[PDB]
Amino acid sequence: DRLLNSSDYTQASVCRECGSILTTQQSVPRIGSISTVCCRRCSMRFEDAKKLIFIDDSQIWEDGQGNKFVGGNETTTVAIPFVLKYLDSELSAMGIRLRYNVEPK
Amino acid sequence: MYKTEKVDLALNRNRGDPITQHFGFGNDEWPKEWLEKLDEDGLPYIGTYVEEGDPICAYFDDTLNKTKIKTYHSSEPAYIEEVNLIGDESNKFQELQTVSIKYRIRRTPQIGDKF
Amino acid sequence: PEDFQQHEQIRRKTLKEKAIPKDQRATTPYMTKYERARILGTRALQISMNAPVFVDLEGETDPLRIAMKELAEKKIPLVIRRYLPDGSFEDWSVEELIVD
Amino acid sequence: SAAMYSRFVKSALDDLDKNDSTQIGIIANQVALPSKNPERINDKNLNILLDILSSNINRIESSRGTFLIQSIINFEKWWELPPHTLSKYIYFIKILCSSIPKWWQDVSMILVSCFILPIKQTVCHHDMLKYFLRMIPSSMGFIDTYLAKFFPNKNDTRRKLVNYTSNLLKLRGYCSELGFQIWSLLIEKIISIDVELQNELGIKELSTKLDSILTLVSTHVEEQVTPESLESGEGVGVFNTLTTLFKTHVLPTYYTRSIQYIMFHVSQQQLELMDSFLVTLIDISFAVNEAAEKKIKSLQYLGSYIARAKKLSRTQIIFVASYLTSWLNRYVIEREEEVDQRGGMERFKHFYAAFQALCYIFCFRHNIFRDTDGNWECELDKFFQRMVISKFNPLKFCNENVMLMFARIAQQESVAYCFSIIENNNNERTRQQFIDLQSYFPYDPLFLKNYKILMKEYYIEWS
Amino acid sequence: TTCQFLTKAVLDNEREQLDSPSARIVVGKLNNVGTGSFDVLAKVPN
Amino acid sequence: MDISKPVGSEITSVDFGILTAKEIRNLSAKQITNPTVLDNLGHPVSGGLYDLALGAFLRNLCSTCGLDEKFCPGHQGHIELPVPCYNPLFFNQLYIYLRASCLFCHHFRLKSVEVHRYACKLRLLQYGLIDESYKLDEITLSSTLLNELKSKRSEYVDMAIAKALSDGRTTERGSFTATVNDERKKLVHEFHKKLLSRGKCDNCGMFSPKFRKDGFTKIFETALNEKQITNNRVKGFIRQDSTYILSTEVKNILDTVFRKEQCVLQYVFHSRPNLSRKLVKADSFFMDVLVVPPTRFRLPSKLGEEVHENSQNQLLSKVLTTSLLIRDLNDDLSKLQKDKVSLEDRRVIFSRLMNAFVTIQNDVNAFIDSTKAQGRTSGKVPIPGVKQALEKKEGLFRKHMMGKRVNYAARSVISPDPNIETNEIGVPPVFAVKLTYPEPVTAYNIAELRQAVINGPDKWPGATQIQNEDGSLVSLIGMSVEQRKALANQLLTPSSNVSTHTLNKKVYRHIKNRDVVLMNRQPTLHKASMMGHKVRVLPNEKTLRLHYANTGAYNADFDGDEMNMHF
Amino acid sequence: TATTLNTPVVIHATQLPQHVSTDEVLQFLESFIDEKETNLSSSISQLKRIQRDFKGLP
Amino acid sequence: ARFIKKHKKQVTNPIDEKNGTSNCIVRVPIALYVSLAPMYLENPLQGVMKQHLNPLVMKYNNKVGGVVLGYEGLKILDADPLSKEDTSEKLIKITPDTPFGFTWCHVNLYVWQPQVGDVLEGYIFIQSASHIGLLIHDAFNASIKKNNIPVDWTFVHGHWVDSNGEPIDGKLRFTVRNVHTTGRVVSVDGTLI
Ligand SMILES: [Zn+2]
Ligand SMILES: [Zn+2]
Ligand SMILES: [Zn+2]
Repeated sequence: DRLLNSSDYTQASVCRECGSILTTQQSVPRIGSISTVCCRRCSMRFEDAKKLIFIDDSQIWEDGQGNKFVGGNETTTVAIPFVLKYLDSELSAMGIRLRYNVEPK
Repeated sequence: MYKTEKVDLALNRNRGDPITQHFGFGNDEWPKEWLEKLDEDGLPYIGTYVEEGDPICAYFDDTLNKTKIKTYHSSEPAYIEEVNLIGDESNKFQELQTVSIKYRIRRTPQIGDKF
Repeated sequence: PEDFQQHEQIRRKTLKEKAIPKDQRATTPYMTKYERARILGTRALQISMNAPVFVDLEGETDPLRIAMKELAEKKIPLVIRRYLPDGSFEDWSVEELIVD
Repeated sequence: SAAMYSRFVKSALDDLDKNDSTQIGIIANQVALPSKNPERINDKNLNILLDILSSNINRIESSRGTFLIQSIINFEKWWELPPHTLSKYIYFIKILCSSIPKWWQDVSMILVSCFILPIKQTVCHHDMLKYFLRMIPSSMGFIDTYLAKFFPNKNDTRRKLVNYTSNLLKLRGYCSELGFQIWSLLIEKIISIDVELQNELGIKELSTKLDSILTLVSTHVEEQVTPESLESGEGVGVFNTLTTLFKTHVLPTYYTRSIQYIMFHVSQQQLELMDSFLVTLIDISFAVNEAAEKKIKSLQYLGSYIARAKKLSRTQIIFVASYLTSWLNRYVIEREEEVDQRGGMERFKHFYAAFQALCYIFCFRHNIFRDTDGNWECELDKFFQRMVISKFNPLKFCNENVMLMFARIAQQESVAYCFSIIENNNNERTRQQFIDLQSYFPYDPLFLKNYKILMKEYYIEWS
Repeated sequence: TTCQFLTKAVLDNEREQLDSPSARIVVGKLNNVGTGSFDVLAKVPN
Repeated sequence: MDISKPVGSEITSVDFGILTAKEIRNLSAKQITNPTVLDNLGHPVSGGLYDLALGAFLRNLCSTCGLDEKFCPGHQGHIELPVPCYNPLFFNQLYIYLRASCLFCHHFRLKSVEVHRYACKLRLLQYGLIDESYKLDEITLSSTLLNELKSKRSEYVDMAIAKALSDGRTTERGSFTATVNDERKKLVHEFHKKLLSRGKCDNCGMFSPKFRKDGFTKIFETALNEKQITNNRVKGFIRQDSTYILSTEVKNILDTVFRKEQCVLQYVFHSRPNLSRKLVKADSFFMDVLVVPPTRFRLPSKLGEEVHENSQNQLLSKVLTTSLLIRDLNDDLSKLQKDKVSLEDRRVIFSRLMNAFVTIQNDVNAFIDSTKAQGRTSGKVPIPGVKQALEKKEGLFRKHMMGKRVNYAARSVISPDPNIETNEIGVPPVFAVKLTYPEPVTAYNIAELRQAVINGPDKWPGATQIQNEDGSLVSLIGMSVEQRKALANQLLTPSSNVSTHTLNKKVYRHIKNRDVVLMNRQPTLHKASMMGHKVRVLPNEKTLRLHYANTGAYNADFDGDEMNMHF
Repeated sequence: TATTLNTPVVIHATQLPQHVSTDEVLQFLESFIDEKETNLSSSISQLKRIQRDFKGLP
Repeated sequence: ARFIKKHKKQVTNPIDEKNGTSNCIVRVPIALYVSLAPMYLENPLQGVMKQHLNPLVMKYNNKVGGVVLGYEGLKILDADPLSKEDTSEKLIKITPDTPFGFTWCHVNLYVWQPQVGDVLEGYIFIQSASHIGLLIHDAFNASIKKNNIPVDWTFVHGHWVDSNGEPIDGKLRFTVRNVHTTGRVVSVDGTLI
């Protein structure tokens, strides 16, 4: 209640694939389409992916700048204390990576 | 209990600078409920009851072309006791920039008071 | 896709190789003070969201009190899964545990 | 001009295959302008732009083409265009949603929102909805949510509300299936009006609002459910759906009259409408499960209904009530001793509730319960007395105004006595919610102008 | 010293199994000892 | 935390590791290159530290996700370091391996056979096989014998792990208890001691020049001693078939040693079996890029009315200037023909380059470890680096994770009361009216909650708001009695939406005698200084009232001591 | 939109998809339509139209 | 040495006889981990159906790689691994934080999984100079763009005309160029060359 619930407790996105909570973002969709949750680490720049079979439409997403990506759709939400995000952020400044193993896979 | 607060709108100005803010009201459109607490000079009428959020001061800001308002901050309501105009030396010419407002707070003895 | 199936089958197989049999249970036949509290709270939670209730309310408006009543008559459809420290477990029905 | 513009666009499209995208955008921006700005692309040039785009829509199905398309879907007051030009706009939209059925979502939303407009200004919108619902049945999903999204709020302008229902009715008439979301919207909105009217009991506003809405609904129902339509039609289906929805929303929620009448009134159009709906209420009444409050609310509904209706058989009603009363003999038998047993008379709220309703029904339809002989249907003379002297002592636990009126009337009819039982009662003399629940009668008289007149054929005023 | 031990964990490529009270508070996981000593399952008919 | 927003996914373990410069570049939302943070109109400078790709900032929207300052989680970017730097966190370990290396044959100077004996032992310990690791030492039956020894030790380790897996002693995930961890740590210590204890290389017989350090992460290489240069050329025929030394030289040396000595390193750097099969790379001790944390985590502060820059930005901009300056040194470098340039200008250009590298490396060091930075402009007092942020006072962990600020809880002076129950607490209405407990609305409580909503925020027992099925809240604050009566009549309406059909509304009702709170007096030295009391709301009271029977537990004196009430 | 209340946390095929004859598609449509007789109603209505087309009709 | 190539269509597909089209209807068994709301504790199968399965009907689903037509043989996997697959009393583990259950289920999905290259037949419902609009199985949208129609085909005011001067009508046979799936409803891009 008191060190989580009646305090912070705010769902966050993880990539089930790389186990990060820092490399997810909302996609920016074309008008009419719905936004989805994607991992910047696990996805290819669109060009580079073409340069190596056909690529399905649901597998492409875009950011605000406009770059297109392929993949990185293995995300969910987990309940974590917010301060965890801060710690993970500081650690990555120091070159350190936390990798959360999430279930179900 | 008595508390004295000093309102000094020369706090920002960089030393003998042009004066941006003057006590009083501007001619733009401002609340009007303000005159319940404040006299024409932008200072509060003596005796006024004042609770958290009320105006205790009104000045016109030049850089904003608006009339602004220092508000009362204690969660305990009070009455205005003395309002002192602290003029400046260095020979007159200077207009009002510093004021002291003394609040009076009632203390009826309560549960939890020590004797 | 073919191999997630395999992964699941392995998970489910091992999970069935740990759970101890009922006729092979070895922990206390008494409900623990912890088990009781959680059983009450959780059943109360389900009552607050329109779980079918197995007893007469008789004017009660506190879902915790309703749970307590259900507990008293042994009509709480919950099961406690007790974990031994190696992760294997014993399932005990709320009705079968001696309550005090 | 005429042919110069044909070039301008034809160039623009070439320029688009090259990705320059400037020429198009210049055009798009020109069509996107407001209905007011004189500088918005004129009809003749628009005729051209449109017919050229329609002729090879695939030239545009690109990221570069998006903005142009968006600008034409968002063309202000297109329904206000000209015939010939209107036709080219329609053909374009038709063509567009065919290949990339992705814009139909955007087009229909705007269409539905135009339902606030008169019975005429929407024809084109419905024509289009009917068309594409048929060819793209999968769309019904998101377009249903549109029905939700764009409903006007109760606060919003009356013309908005009255329009958005006028359109929904029009929609109903070419997309029979979608039905549910619509009916959910109307119901959800009417409950808002009824609830608010009660609580409040500006107000002059809600009156004429809620008045304009109900009078509409009921006249459409007077038409739409019809004997012809009941044997071979969707009037019967509509009736069933409506009844279920109505009961459920009405079945539940607490203390307000202004919508439940819709059922009071449609009911009494035809004998069977009365029958089946009434049997549904009977099914409600005596289910074992139902909230001590649901069974009591239904019983109030039941009693109020029988009393007030007009398109009744005397006899389909009375016999069922008599059976319920025999239902009564069982209740007391399987419970007084449950009476002399541990507990209070509150254990039997539900009994009194139903007995009230039946007594109340007898007050208003008394003069009816005497058959040709001058004998009483259901042996009411012998029956009432038995309950009155029972151990439940109904007279003590039921209402304070019905029990009185029943006394008066029953005594007058030599049916049952009671002034001494009352004397004895006030000599011997969560509880509030119950008194509250027993005071509300969902079919006590209505307020308001037209509906009243319409109900007259179906209503018995106290007079 | 946080950074020293962190340093040790990284160089071991350690996995935090999340069993200690401290670790679970860090990640927001329900505590083990006490309540976290049994599972609840629902008996479902049909 | 909301009981109607359940979470399906669950974190079950955390793995520690190192970000590679490849990962970072790929995930990055923007490469940051401008030291300057704002322009004359207070907008983020593009490519600067507040660049909008790193997240919404003030009234601007995030350029990466499009969300505003409230819903935008922030995104990381990166700085490109023009020259490799030692990661200050792992500088001591780098030092150990560097010193242990043979700069000639590129193995560790410790004899291969011994190193293999450690690899065998550590590998066994990954599976918790402590007895076996001692038995490994029991193995004996010049370079021909040794490879058979190595080989038979190797076949023992395999046979032991195989046997251990077949019975119930291990999994492929290993076995890791305290006794195992103790044996492991000893061995690694013993191994490192033996690494640094060798002079001449046991494997090729050469001498490598000795390496020396700073406390500021600089590495010096001491050239060879006389006897040692003599010894080295004697071995010259067999091989035929002080100064600052740049971080790039060091990395090349370790890169090769890590390839050759990969086997042992595979177990020195993994306490569990390395299922992932990733190589152990020297790069892990270095870094070419820096991760710029999201913007939301790099905002200015206001000290009353005056606004102060963010200290982490002050440090990052120093990295930025040095960076531009080195990119210029690098431009003049090859921008001047050698023919015209001089062994005379060659020396000076190098002098300037060394200077730049050293001071940027110092500014980086000072961050993740200010205690490694050169004290600035003698005065000012240092600006905290990341280490100091995590370790300020009791430190982030203790001050904001093991303990936190709470909410809803109240505090008051306590007063005695003999007229409440020994298990109650007398709650002043001033609290009772502000506390919230959610109520879900049901058939069994619709009467009660109707009344609460009608009563409103200010008449007890009332309510302050309603949660709708779509999660939205409606305030009862500004409302008239009629508006409230209306909302009270729609508390239990059916669902007009399939997605929320499983939910019911919630009424945020005022305190109630039915309720339980948690009372606390500090210091809390045993559990009875934090107990549950039944609530009893008392009109006209301004303090918490507590029966005497509880003083013992709380160690309470009624001398103006205060308690906390948690709801 | 999608929550844990209306959307599976994860879905996995356990086998390779097996192709089905027309006679099977028809037997399945038959029973699935019958068993499911507001959103679901208007949907089986549409499925009913598709099974009609499979059989060649209007 | 690296396998992102585990997004490769592992559901091949052929054509037909006595016919010429492809058969894209397929039956795939799945496992799915789903929530069970407390209101359904007495009707768990009903609840899994109304919460999770029903919303999948006639929508594209990324995992089966097609449109889900429907489902058969739903089964809950008892959290009690000791019970017989028979019994109608089963265990569903309850979330620590919430009253919701989560169980695994097995069910069978019927999926329309068309893929580029396939040969389909459509019922013509619209003809502009820009595209031909068809309806496959009287349910799913198709569209042949103006320049996927062979060059000698002509148009009039309207309606198309073929290589030999005779108008086309009703059933038309085309090959799949691309399948657009992200819009409100699925739409097929078809070609005639
Ligand atoms: Zn990832
Ligand atoms: Zn963002
Ligand atoms: Zn060597």
